[PDB]
Amino acid sequence: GNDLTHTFFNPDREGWLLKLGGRVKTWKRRWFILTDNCLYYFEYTTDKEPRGIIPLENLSIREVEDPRKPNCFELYNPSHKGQVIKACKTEADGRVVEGNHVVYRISAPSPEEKEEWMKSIKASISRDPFYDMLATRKRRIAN
Amino acid sequence: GSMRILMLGLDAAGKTTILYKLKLGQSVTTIPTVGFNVETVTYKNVKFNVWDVGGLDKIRPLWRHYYTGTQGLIFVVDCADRDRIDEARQELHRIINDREMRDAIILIFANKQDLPDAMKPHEIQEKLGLTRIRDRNWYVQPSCATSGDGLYEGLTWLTSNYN
Ligand SMILES: Nc1nc2c(ncn2[C@@H]2O[C@H](COP(=O)(O)OP(=O)(O)OP(=O)(O)O)[C@@H](O)[C@H]2O)c(=O)[nH]1
Ligand SMILES: O=P(O)(O)O[C@H]1[C@H](O)[C@@H](OP(=O)(O)O)[C@H](OP(=O)(O)O)[C@@H](OP(=O)(O)O)[C@H]1O
Ligand SMILES: [K+]
Ligand SMILES: [Mg+2]
Repeated sequence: GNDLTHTFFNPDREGWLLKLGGRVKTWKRRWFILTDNCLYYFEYTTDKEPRGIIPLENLSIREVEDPRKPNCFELYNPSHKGQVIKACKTEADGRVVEGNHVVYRISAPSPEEKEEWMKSIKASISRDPFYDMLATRKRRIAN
Repeated sequence: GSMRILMLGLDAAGKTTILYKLKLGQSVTTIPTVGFNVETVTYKNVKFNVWDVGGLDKIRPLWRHYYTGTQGLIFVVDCADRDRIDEARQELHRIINDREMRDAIILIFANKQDLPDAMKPHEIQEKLGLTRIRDRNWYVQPSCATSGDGLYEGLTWLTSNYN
């Protein structure tokens, strides 16, 4: 494959987390890298291409309780409840496709690492009316 | 009809403006794209799935990630930016020489034609080193993304040339 790792040099934060799927609600262990207003995740630390990319545009973070996983938080859009979060993930053949998430539920290995991740992600959110403008205009004419 | 499109180019070239002019029928005031935008646009019986990837320096090593499955490349250039045209040329050829991009037809949007002294399509053809490339299917479409001039013409070319 291609080594794309210059993209991830000197990140804001990195670490292992468990994440819940979009349509199919399965948990997966993923290596996350937060950098340049994007949250990336990988299957293995040795991967040179991301499994997923989440541009951090007008998202918020909330603590949630989960019956089976500890130290959970969610990424969500407060202004457009129920609307799909922009993201992409890689299919088996390497083709990038759009994500299906309305939220990203994530479990951290300790409450300390949860706090670190929430603080870091909040600091890295790109906030701008532009994103809300796009969502609103798109929804008005979607067919 | 269906077509997967990858839209690339230097930061500030006009990629996102073009995307939403097509998707929303209107010129919007953009901000720099930190990751990507993706939209599906129906135009004259073809659905174009368009991936607009951020063109900032730091993001470019990630462009290769988006190659797989690409059927058409749209490469957008700021025609008023003579300081960075050679940089745009270098990036374009890196893209089209990639093993995953060998079959992609190439649409160049020679964008910002509204600006004084903006490079014309014939100059862009020369400056992007397209004249040498005689074994690929490419076209330089003059455009002004903010007025919409040339955008439908570009999509028309894609439909006409995609095999
Ligand atoms: N004068 C003029 N300005 C344009 C034209 N098209 C886009 N712009 C402006 O150029 C600036 C950058 O345009 P964008 O669409 O955001 O450029 P981009 O390629 O998406 O940049 P990145 O998101 O960093 O990759 C914006 O202020 C646009 O309004 C044009 O045809 N003429
Ligand atoms: O592995 P299985 O059990 O088949 O389930 C998959 C994984 O949970 C994927 O996570 P990952 O990409 O980390 O491998 C997820 O993609 P996301 O990355 O978008 O969460 C898929 O979501 P949907 O495609 O929405 O069902 C889901 O179908
Ligand atoms: K890929
Ligand atoms: Mg953009």
